[PDB]
Order: sequence, then structure tokens, then C-alpha cells
Amino acid sequence: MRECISIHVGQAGVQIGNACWELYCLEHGIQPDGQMPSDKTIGGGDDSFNTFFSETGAGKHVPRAVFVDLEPTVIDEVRTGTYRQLFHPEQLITGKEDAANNYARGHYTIGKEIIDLVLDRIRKLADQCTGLQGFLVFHSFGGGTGSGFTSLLMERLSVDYGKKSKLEFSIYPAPQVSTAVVEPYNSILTTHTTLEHSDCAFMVDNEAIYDICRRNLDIERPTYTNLNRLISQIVSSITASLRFDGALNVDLTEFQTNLVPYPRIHFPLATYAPVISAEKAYHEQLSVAEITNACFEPANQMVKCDPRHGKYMACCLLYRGDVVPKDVNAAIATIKTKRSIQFVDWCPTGFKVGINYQPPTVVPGGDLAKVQRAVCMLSNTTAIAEAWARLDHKFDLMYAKRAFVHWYVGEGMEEGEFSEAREDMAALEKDYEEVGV
Amino acid sequence: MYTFVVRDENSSVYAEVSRLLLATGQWKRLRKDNPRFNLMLGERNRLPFGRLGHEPGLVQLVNYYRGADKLCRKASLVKLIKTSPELSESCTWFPESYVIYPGNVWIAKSGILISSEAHVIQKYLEKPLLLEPGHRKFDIRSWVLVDHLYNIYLYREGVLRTSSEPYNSANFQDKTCHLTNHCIQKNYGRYEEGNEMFFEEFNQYLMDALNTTLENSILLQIKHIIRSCLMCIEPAISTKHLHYQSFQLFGFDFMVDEELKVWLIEVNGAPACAQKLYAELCQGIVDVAISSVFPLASIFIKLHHHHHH
Amino acid sequence: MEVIELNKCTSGQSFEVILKPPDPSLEEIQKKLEAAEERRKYQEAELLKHLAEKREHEREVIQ
Amino acid sequence: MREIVHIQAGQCGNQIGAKFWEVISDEHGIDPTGSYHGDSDLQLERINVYYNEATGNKYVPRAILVDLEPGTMDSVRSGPFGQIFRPDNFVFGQSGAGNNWAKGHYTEGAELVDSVLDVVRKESESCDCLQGFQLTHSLGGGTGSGMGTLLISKIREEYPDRIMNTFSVMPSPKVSDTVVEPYNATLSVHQLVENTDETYCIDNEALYDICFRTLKLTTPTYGDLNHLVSATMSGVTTCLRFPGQLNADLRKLAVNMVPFPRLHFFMPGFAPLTSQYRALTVPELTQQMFDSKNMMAACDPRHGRYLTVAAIFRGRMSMKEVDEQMLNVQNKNSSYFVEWIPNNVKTAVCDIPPRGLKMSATFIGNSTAIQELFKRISEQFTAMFRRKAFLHWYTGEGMDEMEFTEAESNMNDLVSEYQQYQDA
Ligand SMILES: CC(C)(C)c1nc[nH]c1/C=c1\[nH]c(=O)/c(=C/c2cccc(C(=O)c3ccc(F)cc3)c2)[nH]c1=O
Ligand SMILES: Nc1nc2c(ncn2[C@@H]2O[C@H](COP(=O)(O)OP(=O)(O)OP(=O)(O)O)[C@@H](O)[C@H]2O)c(=O)[nH]1
Ligand SMILES: Nc1ncnc2c1ncn2[C@@H]1O[C@H](COP(=O)(O)OP(=O)(O)CP(=O)(O)O)[C@@H](O)[C@H]1O
Ligand SMILES: Nc1nc2c(ncn2[C@@H]2O[C@H](COP(=O)(O)OP(=O)(O)O)[C@@H](O)[C@H]2O)c(=O)[nH]1
Ligand SMILES: [Ca+2]
Ligand SMILES: [Ca+2]
Ligand SMILES: [Mg+2]
Ligand SMILES: [Mg+2]
Repeated sequence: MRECISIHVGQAGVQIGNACWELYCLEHGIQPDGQMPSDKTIGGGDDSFNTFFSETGAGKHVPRAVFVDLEPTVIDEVRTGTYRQLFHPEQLITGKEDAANNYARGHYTIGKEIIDLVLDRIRKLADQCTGLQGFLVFHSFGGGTGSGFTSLLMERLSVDYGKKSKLEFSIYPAPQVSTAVVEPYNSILTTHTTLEHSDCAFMVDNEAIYDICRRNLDIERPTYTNLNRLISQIVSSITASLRFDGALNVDLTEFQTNLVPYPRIHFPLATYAPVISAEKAYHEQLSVAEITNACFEPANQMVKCDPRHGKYMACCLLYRGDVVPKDVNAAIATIKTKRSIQFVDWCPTGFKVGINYQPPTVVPGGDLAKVQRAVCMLSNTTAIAEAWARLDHKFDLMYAKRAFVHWYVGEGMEEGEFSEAREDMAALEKDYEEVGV
Repeated sequence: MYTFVVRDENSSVYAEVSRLLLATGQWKRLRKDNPRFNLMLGERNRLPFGRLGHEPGLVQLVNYYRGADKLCRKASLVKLIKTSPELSESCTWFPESYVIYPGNVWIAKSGILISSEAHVIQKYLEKPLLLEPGHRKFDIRSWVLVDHLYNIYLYREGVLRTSSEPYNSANFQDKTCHLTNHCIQKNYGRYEEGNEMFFEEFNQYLMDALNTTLENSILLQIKHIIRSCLMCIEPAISTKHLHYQSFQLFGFDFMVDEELKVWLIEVNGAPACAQKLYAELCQGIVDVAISSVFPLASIFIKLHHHHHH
Repeated sequence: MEVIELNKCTSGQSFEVILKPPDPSLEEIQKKLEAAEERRKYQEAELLKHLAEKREHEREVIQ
Repeated sequence: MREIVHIQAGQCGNQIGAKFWEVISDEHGIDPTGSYHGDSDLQLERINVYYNEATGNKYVPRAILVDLEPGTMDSVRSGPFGQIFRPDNFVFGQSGAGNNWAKGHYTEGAELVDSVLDVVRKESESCDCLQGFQLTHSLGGGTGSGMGTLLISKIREEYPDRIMNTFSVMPSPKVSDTVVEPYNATLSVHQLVENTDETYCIDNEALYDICFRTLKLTTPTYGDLNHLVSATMSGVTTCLRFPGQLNADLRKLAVNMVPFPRLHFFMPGFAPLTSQYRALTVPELTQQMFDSKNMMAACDPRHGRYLTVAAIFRGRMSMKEVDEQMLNVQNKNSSYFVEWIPNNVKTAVCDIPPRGLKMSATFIGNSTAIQELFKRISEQFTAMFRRKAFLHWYTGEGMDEMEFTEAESNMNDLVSEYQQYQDA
């Protein structure tokens, strides 16, 4: 096997880390203290789960995780929480003063005085690896630490670890759960500087997760805890092939090969069905056909957009539960003739299916019901550029007036970096249109 | 108090819809680039469909169906009909057309060329139905409203855009007898006002001259073509379950031949109404398309047919 | 519709179904991190230069 | 970033500043002698923001009390919560400042300023992470106006990276001690444009009208004006003094409220206005806090446009209903919110209500209509200044007519700058 280091930057990154590592623990049967009874090789191993967990002599299973935040209060809840014994204190790095929703403060000002420490703590985990694959980076587009410090990390990770792959789990800003007004700036700035350093990135629009939590879980006003537990299900689905026995998406390089032919266009859409409420008394369990068919409904996507007005370069159906190949092929046969699934000319019109017989694990006292079978479709569709267009339009309105810009410039950043970053995004929108129209 | 924005100043149809909405006291117009609207009366080219349905606490509606251009451009319409199973190459109501990039009479179009020597190249209807007295060609325009639910509403009033010149088989270069467009004519208004024969008169002519009705001889075929065309594209363009909603007014252009067979010529995405009918159609657009989605404090005929087989 | 490269195991299986065929250096980063710190320190200097002039005007009024 | 250092300067500054520590000490369960007698752990969870911990588990406000005469500071110490303040932080001169900016800024206050900064340094030293400073003062008198702005300029020199926020009471002929207030206010406004990150424009005109028209008090005292002020001071400090999953400090809030550095003068507001039995519904709070009648700065928000708005709702209510109502006023009055700052109205809810009210709402508006306030003081200034009237009081303390001409021009520039974004 080959090891994977997960990095959680900023509030959003950290709290999404918590949810994932909680879920990974329940999936592999690892307990809060870190013992795993079903693991028989005590002290080490090269099993599939060892890609994400290291081992000690006492029998503890320790996440290959680094938590980074420019203020302590969120990572303090990890130090005092249910999974406090799980982590070594050196993995949990905190500063004193945050980035105040300012890219420039996170990247340049406060970024500089902590970047060398963080890479050192990352190097302490890489040296425990017999053969490092690379990194899973969790952060928000909207925050100053999430946007700013993440892009500085990704720049350095390319220098220190040039042979390794880097995957992103990005939270794209939604006004309905954000109190920051300057997120459009932060999101474009970090997307510009992270683009050449990120091999494959999974965007999650907080708008889509929020409305899924309203519509499908019957939750009136979804909290971050409601959103994060749902996100971490999608994340787990995506990373299950790295952690379990299988032949699809077995390493980080294969995510790029299967999903990303055109390197700049490395933003695959995630769709996920079924999301069903635990409070629901009567639920008729959904079939392979029904949940595969749900992967092409916009209301289940991680980013709201219309795949019909766009083209695919790659599709991947990752199933969890009672599913067999012929049910999947029969579902795909039905769906091809009903729905509008147009591929690009140079790509084969096809699906890479991955099935794991273990059904999705649900967090005790959570919002999600137990299900017989579920699926996460990962499709590289040009329709996701809809999200860039929205972000770029918001950017253009504010930036035309130079609104808020002085805060960025006052932290050492040059005004030219704004229009420089917007021009990359202007090209990115153009790249998507060439491919998809 | 709902809100709308107007992003098409040329649109003679939605100027009247804008006026009718304002003259109620329950619809305020906003600026062209304000995001906080309920209704977008949008531009023809490059309408930003990606920015719709992302403003929290606002149900958003637009007056264009995205992807409906695949019915309305001539090149795409020909490619749609040949490739879709439910229309097919052997389509009885569409003239034989071919695509080449920039009785054996054809017509070229996208500067219109009608010859045998020589965009799309379409089979020209050599023996059309000719009105009398006049011995002259026409085309029929039918207005079609598809709402947010995909109810296909045909407007009861259509119009025959007539040629005023006698039709000539030998003389092709003379455009005024072959091409029946309103701009190309303006004998402009010899037989009827502005070369526009409405449905009441055209029914009566068919009764007197042919012993049949508009409803039977022609309109049954029009309803079948409209319904077949839109239900074909329903999976591609429908806004059911979608985060924003769409309607659209289409204009269907038809040709009736000597043996009373109806042929589809063109579908139009941004059609204009005839001068008399604006007031009724635009009130119909408000009642059915807008007021169904946004309720305040029948002129159409619904096209539905579920034959079991 | 062809079902290729079917691989099975005890915890799952995978396959493919085809419907139809067809970086700056460590020098430059640490350089431009510091270039922003020069603009940060020049801007704070311009402020303490401006505030120093206020201090001498304060002395001039009382004198 | 947790600790805030509070400074109150002058008669007005010390009066409203005393009321602030009265209101929040009640909210945090701290008695007149400094001991805790609450019930919720939420009352002590972020008590370090405004209080230092002392021996015997006593809580002492991180508060410095400044004045150029003893009078008002003797009244603070005698008053209900006066015993809680650290005696070393009472810093005072003897001769007063006779409602004279020059005395405050250049002569009398210059003699006292350095000993105030020694107490600031003493408080700032034993602060784990100082987030910034907050100041209470009037701009109409001498001490709070002249010395308060002098302190603000000195604090910025020694702490250039910390946030400086002020509650600045604006003078009005309706509540007027002296004819020279416009002079003192104009000189002070130029200081705040340069040296503060946020300034809450409490207009005594507005507080009077709210007491007269919308509360039916015929003869309103300063206590009736200060009652309205303290309700707002509590409201704007709620999200720092409690949780509730809000991860924001003074800088983070400043970054989201101030799109242009000079335009940081806010229009405060409160619902319901008091001097009750029936608790307000969420729709009423929303309509009242956006209503011109409830504005603490006498401007008509319809005469400008909102750059940003912040609203913090207190009490046990539906967050769904808050979202709905806040979205209702924006989408039904979208002309008055600038289209070129998307999603510029942000909201928070706190479960703990203030004393007396079952649910309230505090309004923080950065509107371009605040130019009306600065135009009004500019008109009063020029009425006197064109005849150099009452200038001898200022030239006697060393000032030149040039400094007035500069300050006149600096505030008229601010007005022009607000007009630029109102038409854009
Ligand atoms: C998401 C949400 C709604 C929370 C939000 N999103 C953007 N903003 C907000 C809200 C606030 N934003 C602020 O900038 C703010 C400023 C603040 C804080 C503390 C003190 C003082 C202050 O000047 C003071 C008070 C008493 C005193 F004696 C002297 C001075 C100002 N308070 C807020 O509640
Ligand atoms: N889904 C999700 N989104 C979050 C969470 N926490 C914050 N966000 C979103 O992230 C954006 C704000 O960024 P944060 O991650 O809070 O900021 P940060 O990275 O801590 O950076 P600074 O606050 O600038 O130090 C907003 O869009 C929030 O809605 C979370 O736990 N889950
Ligand atoms: N195959 C055919 N046989 C006979 N007449 C035809 C024809 N194709 C086109 N025409 C005639 O040419 C005229 C105009 O051509 P067409 O309808 O293709 O484009 P157009 O753009 O002018 C219609 P509109 O402007 O209303 O959308 C029609 O009114 C019709 O009478
Ligand atoms: N709202 C309010 N305004 C006050 C109070 N005391 C004084 N003022 C106003 O402040 C100005 C006078 O300044 P003052 O603070 O008395 O002078 P200082 O002691 O020299 O700073 C006038 O405009 C008064 O209207 C008060 O307690 N409340
Ligand atoms: Ca092992
Ligand atoms: Ca003296
Ligand atoms: Mg943060
Ligand atoms: Mg006084």
C-alpha cells in the first residue's frame, strides 16, 4: 500500500476533518481511544486502511492528519472532544490571531510566521510513511485561513513533495450560511494560486448541502453539524477506494487519470443518493435503478448546475451496499435513453463502476437513516463552470468599485494580484466553454 | 409585491408584458443588473442561466427555456429531426432538408436562393395551396406558450402572412411571390390589411372554396407537429425539479400544400405578435406563465394526448 | 454495451461499461512573501512618519 | 483575539460608559462589588473580553476613566456600579476644559495624556491577546472631543495593528450645552476619519426625538437619552460577549462592515424602544430596527443607500423566521441596498435576552445617508466660521484659523465621498 496524509486548514477544513475521521473510525471499527480489535497485526501493517491510519506499539490507530488553524478555539474542541486520544498533540497546530476573512492576511501576513512550522509537522508524518502517495487538503474558499494559508501550503507542498499528488476538498461559499461579505474575493484569489498545484478538487457548494438538509432530512435551519455529517458521507464515498480492498481508484494518481484528462479542468461534480431522514417512520428502500437515476437529478448534486447543458469528460459511479454489476448495467441502459448525457468527442461515452458490499455507515444519533444501498457519482461535467460564473460575477461587481480592497493591500498584497487572479478565472471559464460547446 | 427585470429592449411582446405587470400595483420593475428579482425578461444571446435560482428566499422565473435554441436555429432543427427516434428521417410533416457548411426545386437559407443549381438546403414546396381571388402563396404563424410545468398552450388566434403577387413556377428570381414575409412585402395590402388574414376569414374561405374547416383540414396537423416537437425536447429543457423555472413563447411557421397537408418551416425563439393580437396574447402570457407562479390578489388550447399502445 | 475489466474481491467489485467509443521555486516564494512584508513595513513607516508630524504640530501649538 | 480595553473620556463619555458597565455586568451576573452571582456558564465563557480576574474570584472591568476635571468621575465612583472599577484607572486633571477642543487636544489634555497611556499599557500588558480598543465620548465638549481624539491618535502610534472603535455622541442644538459644539465636532470628525476603524454616530438630535415623539417623554433628561444609548452599546457587543458558534472578533467584523477605509461611520438602531408586557414578533423587530424613527443618527436611510448592514437578534425565536424577515425587507426594498456588494446584510441570533425585554434587535447600518449628519454640523460650523465667531477661545490656546479651514474641508470631502457611492 501507499500512505495518504490529510490536511485540514481553517474552521471549515477542521470541522469537516472531525466528521470524516469520526466516520472513518466507525467504518473501520476503530474506537475513540484508538484501539481496533479486528486488527490482528499489532504494531504495524500494510492493509488498505493503513493508507489513512498509522500504528503504534500499544495498539493505537492514529490518523495521518494535520489540523491547521490561525486561531485556537475550533481545534481546541478537537483537543477536548470525543476523539482527543485519537490524535497526537503535534498534529493539531494553532496560532493566536486569525485571518479576519482576509486572503492576504492568511497568505502573506500570518501565513509567513507559521508556514515553516506546519511543513515541519507534515514532514514528521511523511517520514512515518514507507511510500507516500500525497495529500487530501480540506478547506473553505471563503475564509482567510481557508483561502489564504491553504494556497501558501499548496505552493510549498509542490516544492517539498514534487512527485506526490494533491487532492482538494473545497467548500464553496453560500450567503445563506456565511457571515463573510468578501468571500468572492477570497475564493477567486485562492483558486488562482492553487490551480496549478491541485491535481483533482471536489467542490461542495454550501447552498446545495443546505437545501438537501432542508428538503431530504426535514431540518428547518441546518447547522454546520448537519452539513458536515452529510459532507463527510460524500467524502467517505470518494475516499473508500483508498481505504478498502478494490480495483477502482486504488491510488491518488488514478483519480486524476479516471476523472481529469484536461489538467486545468480538475473539478469533478459529486452527486449523492439517497439522503433519507432517520426521523422518517416509514421508508420504502430504493433500488439500484432509482438511486443511479437520482445521480442525474440536479437537487442531489454537491453544486447546483445543469449537466444537460454541458458535456462529460468522465463519469464514475461508486456504490455502497447491496449492488451487483447487472443491476447497474440495466439501470445505465434505462437512463441513457431517457436523460441527456452528451460526452465530448475525444472521450469514450462510458462509466467506471466501483461497488463495495458494506452499506454506508451512519453516525449514531445522526440525521441520516440506515440504507440498504447508496451511490456517489463523480462526473467531470462542464456544467460546473456555472459555479465559477456566479463567483466571477460577484467578484466583478465588488472589484469595479474597489470595495474592501484596502484591507488586502494593507496586508502587503498588490492590487494587480486581483485582476491577475480574475484573468486566470476568465481563461478558466473560456476553457470550459471550448470543451462543452 | 413581486419584482422583475427587463434585459431585451427590442422585444415588442415583453414590452407589453412589462407594461401589463406594472399596471397592477403588485409588480415593481428593478434595474437591468439587480439580482433580487422574481421574474427575468431576458436577453436573446448569452442569457446567464447559471446565475438564476441562487438567490435565497426568491422563487425565480425566466421567459426563456434553456436549450430551446436546438429547435429554433435552422441547422439544429434539421439535425434534431433526423437524429431523434420520435421524429426520424422519414418525418411526414417536415420538408426534406440537408446540412452543408459555409420536380427538383430546393431552397437555401440560414439572402435566400431558390433554384436547381446553387446553411441548410431544403426541398421547396412546388405546388402550395393558393388563396383566391389572387392565386397567391401564404404561411401560417401559430403562437405557442410552454409554461413552467411544460403545459403546451396553443393560442387560438394565428395569422396567414400572405403574398400579394400571383405565384409563378418559371420565375424564381422574383422574391415577392415566393417569399411571404411581412418585411419583404412592405400590392402591399390589396386583399387584406398589411398582408394578414386572420383565422375567422381563413376558416370561411375553406368552407366556401374547399367545403372543409381550418380545425380539420390544417389545425389538427399543426397541433400534432407542435406537440411532437416540444415533447421530443422535454427531457433536455424541462425545468421540473430545477432550482429555477422557465417558460417561453414560440412562433411556429407553417406551409399548407394544394392537397391540404401542413409542413413545418421554422420554430422561432423570440417571436413578435401581430399588431391586433398583442393585447390578448400578452395578457395570456401574464395569466398562465407568470401569475400561475406568482399569484395576484380561456384564450389558449392545451395540447395533451395519451393514446395507449 | 460491453462490460470490460471486471475485477472481484470479498468486500466488493468493480468494472467499466462503455456505451460508445470516441510551479515556482523555494527562492521565488520566500522572495515574494518578503516583498509583501516590505510594502507592509513601508506603509507602517508612512503612518509613523505622518503621526510624527502631528506630534511636532502639537508642540508648535502649545509653544 | 479576546481582550478589549475600554476608555471613557469626558462628562458624556463617562456617563454613557458607566451605563455600559451597569448593563453588561447585569447580563454577566457581576454584582456592584465585583463578585459573580449568575447561573449560566455562558455568562463566564467569554468574560475575559471585558473583565480581568482578581483575587477571591472578583471581576474587574478592563476600563480606563479619563476626564480633565474630577466632578463627573467622582459621580461615577459614587454611582451604583462605581466600586467595581480599578482605582488606579481613574486618571484625572483639575482645571477642566471649558467645552474647548484646543484645551482637550493641545494644552490641558496634553499635560494629562501620558499618564492615561501608562494605564492603557498596564492593561494591554496583561492581555493574552488584545483585539483592540473601544472609546466612549462626546464630540461637542472639550475633554471627550479634544482629549479623546488625542488619545486615539496616541494609541494608534503605540498600537498601530489593533482595532479602534468608538461610540461618539454627536451634538445638536436641541440638546446643546454651548454654541461652539459644531467647531469641536468638526475638529473631532477629521480625527476619526483618519484614526478609527468603526465609529457609532449617536446623535443627540435623534435620541431626543425618540424620547419626545416615539416615547412620549415631554422633558427628556440625559438619563432618558443614555437609556437608549446603553441598549445599543449592549447590542453591538453581544456577539463578542457570548458564543453562539459565531467565530468573529473586532477585525473580522470590521473587515465585513467597512468597504472603504474613511467611510466607517455607522447608523445605530434598536427595537423595541423603551423607557414591556407584550413581546414583539420577529416581523415587528425587523420593521422597527429598519424604521427611520428607531435610528440613533438623525438621517433618513431612504436619502442614501446601504453599503453594509448587520443585525443581531436577542432572545428565543425561530432562526427560520429571522432569515425570512431579513430577506423580506431586502427583496422588497432592494434599491436602498447597493447591488455592487452582494449579500451585504448579515445576521446573528443570541439566545440570552437583555434585561426586561423577551426579545430585541440591534441594528448596525453603514449607510451613505450619514452624510446628512455631517452636512448638518458642516452648516452650523460655517454659519459661525464665516464671521470667525467664538474663535478667540481656540486661538488663545495656540490654534490657527488654517486648522479650522482644513477641518471644514476634510469633512466636506467626506460628504462628497459618501455622495459618490450613493449615485454609483
Ligand atoms: C454576523 C454579525 C451580525 C454578528 C455581524 N456581521 C458583521 N457585523 C456583525 C455584527 C457586529 N459588527 C461590529 O462591527 C460590531 C462592533 C463592535 C463590537 C464591540 C464594541 C463596539 C463599539 O464600538 C463599542 C461598544 C461599546 C462602547 F462602549 C464603545 C464602543 C463595536 N458589533 C457587532 O455586533
Ligand atoms: N460546510 C461547512 N462550511 C463552513 C464550516 N465552517 C465555516 N464554513 C464556511 O466557510 C466560510 C468561512 O470560512 P472559515 O473556514 O470559517 O474561515 P477560516 O478558514 O477559519 O479563516 P479565518 O476565519 O479568516 O481565520 C463560509 O462560507 C462558511 O459558511 C463548516 O464547519 N462546514
Ligand atoms: N420548403 C419551402 N417550401 C415553400 N416555401 C418555403 C420553404 N421554405 C421557406 N419557404 C418560404 O420562405 C419564407 C421565409 O423563410 P423561413 O420561414 O424559412 O425563414 P424566416 O426567417 O423568413 C421566417 P421568420 O422570420 O418568421 O422566423 C416563408 O414565409 C415561406 O413561405
Ligand atoms: N447623550 C448624552 N449626551 C451628553 C451627555 N453629557 C453631555 N452630552 C453632550 O455632550 C456635549 C458636551 O460635552 P461634555 O461631554 O459635557 O464635555 P467634556 O466633559 O468636556 O467632554 C454636548 O453636545 C451635550 O449635548 C450625556 O450624558 N448623554
Ligand atoms: Ca495492523
Ligand atoms: Ca497646567
Ligand atoms: Mg477562522
Ligand atoms: Mg458638559
